[PDB]
Amino acid sequence: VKYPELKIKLESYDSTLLDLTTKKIVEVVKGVDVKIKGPLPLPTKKEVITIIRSPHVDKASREQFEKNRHKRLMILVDVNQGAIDSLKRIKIPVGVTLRFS
Amino acid sequence: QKVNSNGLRFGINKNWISRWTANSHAQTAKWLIEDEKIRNLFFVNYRNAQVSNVEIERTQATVDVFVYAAQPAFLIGSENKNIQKITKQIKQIIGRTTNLDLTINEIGSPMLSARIIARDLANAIEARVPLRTAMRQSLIKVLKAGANGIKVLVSGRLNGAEIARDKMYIEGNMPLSTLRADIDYALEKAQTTYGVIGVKVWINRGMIYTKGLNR
Amino acid sequence: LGIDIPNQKRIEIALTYIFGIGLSRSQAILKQANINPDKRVKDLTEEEFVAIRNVASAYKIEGDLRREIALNIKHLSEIGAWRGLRHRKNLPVRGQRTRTNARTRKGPRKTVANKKIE
Amino acid sequence: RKNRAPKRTVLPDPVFNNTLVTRIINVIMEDGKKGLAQRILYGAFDLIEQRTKEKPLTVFERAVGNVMPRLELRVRRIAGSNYQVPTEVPQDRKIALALRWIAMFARKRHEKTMLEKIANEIIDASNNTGAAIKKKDDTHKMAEANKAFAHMRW
Amino acid sequence: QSYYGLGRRKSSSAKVYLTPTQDKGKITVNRRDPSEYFPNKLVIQDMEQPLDLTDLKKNFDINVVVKGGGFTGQAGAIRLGIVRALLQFNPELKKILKSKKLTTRDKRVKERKKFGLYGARRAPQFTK
Amino acid sequence: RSAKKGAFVDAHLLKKVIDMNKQEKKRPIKTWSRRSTIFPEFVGNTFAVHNGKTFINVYVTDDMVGHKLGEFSPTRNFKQHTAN
Amino acid sequence: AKKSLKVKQTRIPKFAVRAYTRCQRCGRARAVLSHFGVCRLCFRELAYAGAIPGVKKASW
RNA sequence: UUGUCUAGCGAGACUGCUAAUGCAAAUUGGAGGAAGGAAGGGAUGACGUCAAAUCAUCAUGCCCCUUAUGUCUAGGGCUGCAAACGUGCUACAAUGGCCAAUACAAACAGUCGCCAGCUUGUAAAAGUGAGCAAAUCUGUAAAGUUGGUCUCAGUUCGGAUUGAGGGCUGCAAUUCGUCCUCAUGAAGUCGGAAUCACUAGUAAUCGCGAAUCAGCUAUGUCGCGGUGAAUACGUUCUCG
RNA sequence: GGUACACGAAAAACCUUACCUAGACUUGACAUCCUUGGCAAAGUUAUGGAAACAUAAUGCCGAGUGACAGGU
Ligand SMILES: [Zn+2]
Repeated sequence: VKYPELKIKLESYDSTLLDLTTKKIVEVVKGVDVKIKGPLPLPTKKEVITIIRSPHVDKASREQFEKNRHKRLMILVDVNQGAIDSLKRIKIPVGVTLRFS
Repeated sequence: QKVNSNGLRFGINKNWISRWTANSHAQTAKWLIEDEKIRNLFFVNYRNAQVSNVEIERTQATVDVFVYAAQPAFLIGSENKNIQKITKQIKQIIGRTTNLDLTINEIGSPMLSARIIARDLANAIEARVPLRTAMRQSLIKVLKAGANGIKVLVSGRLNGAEIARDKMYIEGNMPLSTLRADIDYALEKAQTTYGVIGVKVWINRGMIYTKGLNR
Repeated sequence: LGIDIPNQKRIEIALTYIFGIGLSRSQAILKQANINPDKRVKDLTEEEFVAIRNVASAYKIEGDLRREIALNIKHLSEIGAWRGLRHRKNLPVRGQRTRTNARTRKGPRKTVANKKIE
Repeated sequence: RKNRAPKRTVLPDPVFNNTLVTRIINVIMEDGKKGLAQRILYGAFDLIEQRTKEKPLTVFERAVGNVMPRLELRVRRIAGSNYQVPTEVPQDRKIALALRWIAMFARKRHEKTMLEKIANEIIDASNNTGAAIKKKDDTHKMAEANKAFAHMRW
Repeated sequence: QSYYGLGRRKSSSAKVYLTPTQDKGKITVNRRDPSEYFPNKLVIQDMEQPLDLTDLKKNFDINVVVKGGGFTGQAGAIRLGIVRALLQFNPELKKILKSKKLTTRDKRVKERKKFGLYGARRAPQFTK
Repeated sequence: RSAKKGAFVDAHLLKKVIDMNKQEKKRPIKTWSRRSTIFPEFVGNTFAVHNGKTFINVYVTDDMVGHKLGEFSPTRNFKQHTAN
Repeated sequence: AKKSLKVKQTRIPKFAVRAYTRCQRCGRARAVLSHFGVCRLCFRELAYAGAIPGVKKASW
């Protein structure tokens, strides 16, 4: 082993893409590695930005966009160093940004 | 006054055009203002390539610009003389430490993309072609390709003053009100000799039932 | 120097009626001179008044605050100073808007006719 | 125009067992705070047991019965110098207006503290004095004076 | 014999536990009394009005934990949890609980503050 | 108030005023920094402070201590309201 | 006088408080978003274009 | 005194069934049910009108300037002042003033920042110094309850104005910032013709968060939750 | 006018800033093309100045040339 508690945390601005990535990781880790509790939903940090529509005053009609940022979490009980060797080839997409322990 | 038909379905029926992230608001602004420059360079400098759109993909000092153009060879050039040139402007506008690895791929049935058709409208109008017959030829050639209804309208100086003489064209089912519609939208500025001509094209490209989410 | 301290009320705020004693230093003197709250002005032993007078004399003389305010005003006015210049015209000095507001010091109102709109 | 509007329901208070008491506590409420008006009204209740020892429910219903107005006034004009028209109003709005009069007249008096002024208001309403019965009597006296208009109206 | 439930009125959750005990029920909410937690109003009376149309605190313990909202939302959540708990204890209570409209999650919640409107409904003012 | 070396000057105006004060104390010297406060040494000279158009002279006196240099120079005129 | 404002905004300022925020593409010195370095109307046009990675329509 | 909870999927509600009346859409009633007859809300706004607004986002033809209407720099002015209007805030007091104990959110944000706890400081704050890239750590909810004082009056309401002493950012606070403490306490005891908002978790009202930004009497704006109403009989008039 | 008046502006002590006064500058603060190259670019410290700045020195950048650049 020599590396217990691989606490990988994945965060993205999309849900179905992050769900696909976590499904792929849970299926690939379902091989050599064991004792991996399932995906951990997180409160999906959210913000709203509001912008006036017209180039001129027209204040009474303004719209607003929203940059959603979904969040999940994984914990790995032990490395099983061959498992990280298999892990080296995952090539996750750019939309999901990783953060391990 | 109505909303841009692209934005309403964008992010829930259409995948984003530039997927990337960086350190929180430190230089994400820099990356956006940089890759929009690449996008503008593609849509501006090379009219002859009819680039439909560009995909920007950055992750921590790497970039890959997928392109979809009707005619790839003009971007490629003769014996690859133009690809190296265009990639060196991309480099000098992006820096030097970042790999580029551009790719160019022809787009199947390009004539169903509003971008290239609007560009053709701009080229025709700027060339003093009578606007009505150009509209009709472009409309027929687009519709014959097997698509659904079209909406092309043009404002600006229609060969003279009193611009409130604007022509609009609608030729079938194109439901803005339906979110699950798979509609395309574009816009070009046909810089005529008398001012600015804005051409707008709406393309209905079939039903998008059972999509679930973005592609 | 006992200036109109009425009865049927507590001494803590009775001390305030002289010119220059807010409630803050009123409670300060209240605690300094062992005076106990919830005791009306009436039924007050003579012993506390002398201590109150002494501690007040230790502080700034209540009638002399007007003296000092006038002294500061004339001291800043005698030198040509924009703050004094503004203070003379009975208009606020602390930078408040003068376009329409700041009428608590200029007087109630003096209306004047505007343009002949037509 | 519009159609008929359904009414939201009001639940009786299961301690004194009267929904009219609930409408009391609702109307006398300000700022949207049931607690403060609740304490005020219950202190008024305790005062009802305190002086003039009698069932608070009985004096309550007596006040309601005395303050209630028999007829209402409705405006139907033709030209300048408009003319009133007295029409019939159902009991729900009658008791609503009685409660409104009690509430408004209570906060119009001497005896600054709310407890005693509202208690005196309910006492006077039970005893038929000029506090609120005067207003009801006046509004009744304008009625049936021009009842010719009431008979032929729409 | 524990009996369960759940209430979610106005952003306020409420988990309940009910057991038929020796006493009248020994009301205990959040391990403390309702009298000092909830000010003595009709709000404390609201929880036993489900019981009034039933065996009114004959033998039914109260073990409730509360989170979220203010106190009125807490009261609604715990009331709905109680009515669900009686329904779980006895199906025969649907006809009398639903007739009085005690269940069904009134779902009256503060709306979203719409732009251009001060409190999502008030316009600033009108001027000509 | 600065609360730490409260008497504040642009720190470039010190050298010339100190020089002149030890150089027979010439009165007319052109200054633009309405930013500065006066040290106790300042008393004695005149300065052609700039308001925004031209230079107006101010004579410093020991009568006042601590007040800002530029406050002596009004910048905005009076009402001068016409009838209508 | 706009292009000179462009070049002045870029230069290193003599003072920490001298400089201010501004959109890169255009010189509108108002309503610029520090989280995107892009003007509010510029942000709207690029978001309808969709260059920003995460943009939706608010339903919230 | 645990399955709350969060976020993914699925179910659920589709006039589904029954009653009536109608050709049929459909209408109403009932049962079931969390919700029943467009469930609450948002996003979404046709052809066009007002030569509506924006050449000062941007692009933009034409015209004009060019050792200047262009470039940099210091100061000022965008904050004035006889006056009037508009939108807000505090109120004009015992439903309240003040003091002590006192518990109850949600959402959002934060490693040049949030700032825990501690020390000094009547205080603005200053210092020490963790934890926190964050459901962990931090950003004390206020209303509310209990107790007490106040006892109806230009006041123990009200806070302007003004004077002084402190604090913070910032090179720097006089035009031209802001906070704290001390000092005084304008006027106002509900307001003329006339008007505005609102059909429920709404009004009112209590607070809380964010943005631009080092600083900002933003009382503004954009958002979150706490407490928490009346009435719609009816369309004769009024507005469109 | 409704559809303007806590509006542009989601923040003017300097900048912002577009105005005024004053100081200074002119293929220019900034861009390309023509010709010619390869080491300084910024920032730092004296110096007069209020500061642009002229200085003297440390550590992609230059020099001559018109279309012109530029105009809130
Ligand atoms: Zn911009």
